[PDB]
Amino acid sequence: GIALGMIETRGLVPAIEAADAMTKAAEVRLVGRQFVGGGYVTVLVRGETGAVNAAVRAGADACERVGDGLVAAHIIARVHSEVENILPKAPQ
Amino acid sequence: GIALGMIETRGLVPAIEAADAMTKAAEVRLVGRQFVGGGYVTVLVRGETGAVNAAVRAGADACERVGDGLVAAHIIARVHSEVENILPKAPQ
Amino acid sequence: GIALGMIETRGLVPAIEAADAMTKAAEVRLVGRQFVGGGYVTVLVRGETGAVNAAVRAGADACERVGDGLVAAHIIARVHSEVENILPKAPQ
Amino acid sequence: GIALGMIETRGLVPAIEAADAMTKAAEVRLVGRQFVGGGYVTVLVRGETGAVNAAVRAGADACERVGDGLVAAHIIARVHSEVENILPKAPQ
Amino acid sequence: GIALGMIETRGLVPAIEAADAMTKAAEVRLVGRQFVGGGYVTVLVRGETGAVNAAVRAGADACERVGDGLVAAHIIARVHSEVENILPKAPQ
Amino acid sequence: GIALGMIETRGLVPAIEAADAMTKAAEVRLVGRQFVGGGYVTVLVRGETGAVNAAVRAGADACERVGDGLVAAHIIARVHSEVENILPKAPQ
Amino acid sequence: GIALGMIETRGLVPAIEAADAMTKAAEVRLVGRQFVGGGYVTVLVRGETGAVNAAVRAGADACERVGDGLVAAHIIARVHSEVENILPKAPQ
Amino acid sequence: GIALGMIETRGLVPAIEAADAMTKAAEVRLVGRQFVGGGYVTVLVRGETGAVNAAVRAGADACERVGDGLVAAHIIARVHSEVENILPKAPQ
Amino acid sequence: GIALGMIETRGLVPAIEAADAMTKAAEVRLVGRQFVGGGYVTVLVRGETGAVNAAVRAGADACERVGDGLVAAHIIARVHSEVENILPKAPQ
Amino acid sequence: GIALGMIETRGLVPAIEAADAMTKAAEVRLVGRQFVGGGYVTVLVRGETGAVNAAVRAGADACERVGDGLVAAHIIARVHSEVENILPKAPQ
Amino acid sequence: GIALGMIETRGLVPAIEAADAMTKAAEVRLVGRQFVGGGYVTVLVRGETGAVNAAVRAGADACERVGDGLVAAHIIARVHSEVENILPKAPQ
Amino acid sequence: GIALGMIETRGLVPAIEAADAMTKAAEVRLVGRQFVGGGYVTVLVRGETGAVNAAVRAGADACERVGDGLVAAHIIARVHSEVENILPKAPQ
Amino acid sequence: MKIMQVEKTLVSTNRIADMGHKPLLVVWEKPGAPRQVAVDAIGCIPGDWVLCVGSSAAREAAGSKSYPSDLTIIGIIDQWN
Amino acid sequence: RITGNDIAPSGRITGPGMLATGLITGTPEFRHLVCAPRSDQMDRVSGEGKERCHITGDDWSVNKHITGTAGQWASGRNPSMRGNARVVETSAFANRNVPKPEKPGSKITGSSGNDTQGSLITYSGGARG
Amino acid sequence: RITGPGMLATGLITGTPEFR
Repeated sequence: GIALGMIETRGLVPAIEAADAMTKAAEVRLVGRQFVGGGYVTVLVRGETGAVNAAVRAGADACERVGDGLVAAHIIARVHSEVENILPKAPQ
Repeated sequence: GIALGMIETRGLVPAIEAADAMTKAAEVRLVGRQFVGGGYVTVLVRGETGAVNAAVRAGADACERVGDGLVAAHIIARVHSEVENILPKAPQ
Repeated sequence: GIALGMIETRGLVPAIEAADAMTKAAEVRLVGRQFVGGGYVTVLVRGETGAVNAAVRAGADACERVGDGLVAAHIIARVHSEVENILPKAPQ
Repeated sequence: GIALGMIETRGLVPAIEAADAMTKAAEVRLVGRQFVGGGYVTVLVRGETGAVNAAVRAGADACERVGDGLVAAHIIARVHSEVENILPKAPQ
Repeated sequence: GIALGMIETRGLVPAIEAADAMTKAAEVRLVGRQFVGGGYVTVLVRGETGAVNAAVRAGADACERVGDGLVAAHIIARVHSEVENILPKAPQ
Repeated sequence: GIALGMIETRGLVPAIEAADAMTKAAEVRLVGRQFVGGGYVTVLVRGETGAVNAAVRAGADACERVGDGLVAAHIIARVHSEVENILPKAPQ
Repeated sequence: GIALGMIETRGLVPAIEAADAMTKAAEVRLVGRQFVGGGYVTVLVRGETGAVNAAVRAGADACERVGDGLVAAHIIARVHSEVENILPKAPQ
Repeated sequence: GIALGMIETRGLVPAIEAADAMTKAAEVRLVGRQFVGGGYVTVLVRGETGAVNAAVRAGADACERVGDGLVAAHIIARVHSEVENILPKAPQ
Repeated sequence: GIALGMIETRGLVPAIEAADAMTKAAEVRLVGRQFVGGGYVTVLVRGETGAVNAAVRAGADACERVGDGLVAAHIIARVHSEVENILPKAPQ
Repeated sequence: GIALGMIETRGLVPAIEAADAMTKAAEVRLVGRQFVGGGYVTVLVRGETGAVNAAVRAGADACERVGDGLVAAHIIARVHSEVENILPKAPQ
Repeated sequence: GIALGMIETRGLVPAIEAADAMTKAAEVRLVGRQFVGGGYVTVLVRGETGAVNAAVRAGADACERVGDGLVAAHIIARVHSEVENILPKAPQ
Repeated sequence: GIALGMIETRGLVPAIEAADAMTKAAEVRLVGRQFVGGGYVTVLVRGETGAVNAAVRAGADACERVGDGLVAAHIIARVHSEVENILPKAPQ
Repeated sequence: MKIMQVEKTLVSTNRIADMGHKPLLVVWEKPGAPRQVAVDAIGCIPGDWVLCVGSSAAREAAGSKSYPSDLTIIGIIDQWN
Repeated sequence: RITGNDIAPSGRITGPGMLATGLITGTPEFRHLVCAPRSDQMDRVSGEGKERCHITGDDWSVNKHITGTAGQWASGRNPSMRGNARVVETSAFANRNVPKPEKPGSKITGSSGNDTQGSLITYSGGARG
Repeated sequence: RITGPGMLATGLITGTPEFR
């Protein structure tokens, strides 16, 4: 899909809860989990616009109080083709 | 079992204490320890939902006062297949 | 374009909004995203001085309320040859 | 499309207007109409996430003023393999 | 013969009066009488749009006073192929 | 005879009394008894117009105070061939 | 005996208490139990008029405080032949 | 056994709680579960008079606070031979 | 596992939402959905006691405010063999 | 019968008084006498539930003032199949 | 099932009640009843962690007021292989 | 290891907690469990001095509040060759 | 009033709104006679002899004194021809 | 009072145990209009984007926490300056209440279909027709 | 009242409460 969902969290227990509630909710594919350093983990899902909005609204409510917490929940429905270069395609 | 229990702690000594506590307390398998960054270390232990609750409660109490302490104790009774790729399969 | 616009942000969710906001706002090319470490992620764009300026203002405004925020927004109208070697270049 | 849209109504006239508006608004296949009992009739549609969001909204607006009315309008973006067996496959 | 008229009523006695007023009023074919449950009985008719309008308008006035009265009188002039599948084809 | 006399009641005890009164009061055939749901039970009679008028009148006064009472008492002297199909042709 | 005694109740537990109380109270035969829907259950007994009068009075007093209670108690000493076709001949 | 124990409950979830408690408390046999309609479900158990007094008490307490609750609880130490024909012999 | 979990709801939409949340949250198999009548639908899951405790907690919270809501949520960790004949083994 | 009666007493003298009173006062069979250690004896009986209740009530009355006394008098109307392994089948 | 639940009580009347309650409450297997001496009887029941938490709580509530009462009620979710040599395999 | 770690406990349940805590906390080997009589149950371990010390402290703390409690917790760093005859060589 | 037999129903979607929702029926004194339309107060099946009232009486028989009707089917004749 | 390993629900540990406390029964602890009035609402996006109906479940709505495609993100991108108020409009609708001279009156006699209650027909010169 | 073996040991017996 073209939409991007991002759930930054302070810790990987909050990020794992977020990825579980984002994937389970809608047909969004978990394209990456990034250790941004400093303790910030960003779980990135890519799917159709509605699926990403439904998924990112579930992940956020789920990880809001897991561990340290949620830092950011952001949706970008189409992303400049140049930004697609700096976005993960499959999770490590 | 397919349930997931994760304990996040600030430091590796608290996390090793938590992992030993969890595996000894109930029938769970240590599947990995991840260095998140910023001094966060997450110990992941799979197993049956009831077994994974006992382990995460036993391991949460063990690391509560070891070192910097406990950031998160969390249980996910079923894990979506998408989040399996991000989770560590065996401990390294 | 030789002007460089750079937006440092605390996290990658704040940085993908700004890379997306800078690229959409003006004729700048996203040369790279660099993880400084400590939670710092820097998105660097390259364009004519007038285009880098609109893009940096747009990126600075967008990411300021996404996640932890904006650390620095800066424009260098002419970048010296020696600094080009320390600057990300390819749209990798 | 795997999403489920469901409109529960009091009566069958509201349900058939709900099912017409839902099928009329988007490319969603009407998979069932269920006489729940108590005078409740749940018409179930299935389609791509966005189609089911556009469909359910049209059906809810269409049936609220038809007959006794609407009890519920719900979307499930991905339904578990288990809930497929309690879901009608093609309508009766 | 592609238009649908429906008159839901609380009880069979108002609905039989509605179906008698509808079939006599215009050239429509009572395609079904459906016990929805909870005491709702829906007489559905299928004929050209003017005929269906006359039948449902006359049937609605006829059943308003009989018994517990009318719940709904509806005309769906064009019926989506999908909604046709949840519709009675002959009265039984 | 072609006339129909339908007495709906909230229960089977009122309907059996209504049927007894209708059949005894005039020469009508108890073509059917139907359980609509919600407690509604309609006893339908068929005979010549005068016979049906007398029968429905007797049934109504008879069942008004029997049990939860009368919902409707209706006479249609000539029922359409089309509504003949939704009417029971023999009691069970 | 050709009289009909009928006790409608709101539930089968009130109706079975009424059936037991009726057969034991007087010389009456339990011809049927019918689920009318809406929670209504009718127990039809048949014997001599005085027997039925005594049974219906005994079954009413017995079932009034069992569960939701009694809706109707009714006796029909002679039943028109037509009403016999809607009456239950044997309890099963 | 000769005794009957009937726990009528509003909803099936309270009825399965009542059934589990009775059959566990004393030596009784679930002989039927009846959907009386209108949300009424009656669980009938046949056993020895002492066994059916102990099962009904257990079931009534258990199902009281489960779901909508308990409509009635009743023991008929012996049922007239005629009420045996309206009684369920084995559960469906 | 032989544990039972049962979420009764007013309508099919609340129950289908409850079955999605129950199945996704924990390792439970959906053994049946039963229309109890009177507007009530039961959704029954069977799993190990910890998985069924987690499933009925997830379903109850998700369907509480979907449609008319949740009548009951109940766990029976072991069911008497007798109650197994009144439980649905596989769903439709 | 499957019901179990158990009278525990301090000493075998109270136990034999109670054992004789239980088997002389009801149709129960002495299935065993177990020395529990510590100056406790248990006399276990088995019969229909009313018989066991009368037997245990009679024995508890007989031994309350015989010797050291009665510690417990308990009735378990149906014992689980697993408890039947730890229960004596015949005395000596 | 490798979790161990164990209820010590003063007497075999308090212990048999506890064994019955524990085994009835969850899928646990009574592995032994031991006469510890001094009038103490330990009923040990194996099973999955969730089932042993249900069963031990049921046993404790059940035997608390039977006879002398409950000495202890303990759960061990996993037991070292060494301690498995001092634990009963099946009841003797 | 010739050190011995003895934890005497009132009851077997305080003694099985002690054995579990002891064997889990050190390289000790449960050598036996004794029912001393009167209630006392002595769990004995054999290991090195530091291992035995760690195991006994853990066991005492663990079983102190389980049931009646801990009678004694003793460590004998080297046991005389004569005492070996009175010590269990393997758990029987 | 005139004894007339219903032949067929009549539908006019573009009808004055003052004719309400009342049904219209093509009555005739005998077959092959001038066809007329009557607002059906008493529901009537095609082929049945009916009785129809004309000026003023029809307006009140089918709704109110203002109802636009100069012919209304006042009843169905129990036995005719 | 039950010693040993605890599987009882807590707030320090997070996950499925916390959900639905006080709704569920059978637990070891227990045992031992959809659409807002149409007149009141004025949806931002009409049609299939209408948010008037409370559509429960996994819908495409975004809550407080979500930041993204709309709002400051779409409105900030391009600079803009609004410099004037709406100026009076010249349209048929606006001219509905234009000051008009007094209606022509008809003093003609003799049958001429001289209706005075209808719409203002005019004849050459502005007379009443 | 109803005399019999059920009358005996009113407050001592525990377990299997019967119908009120």
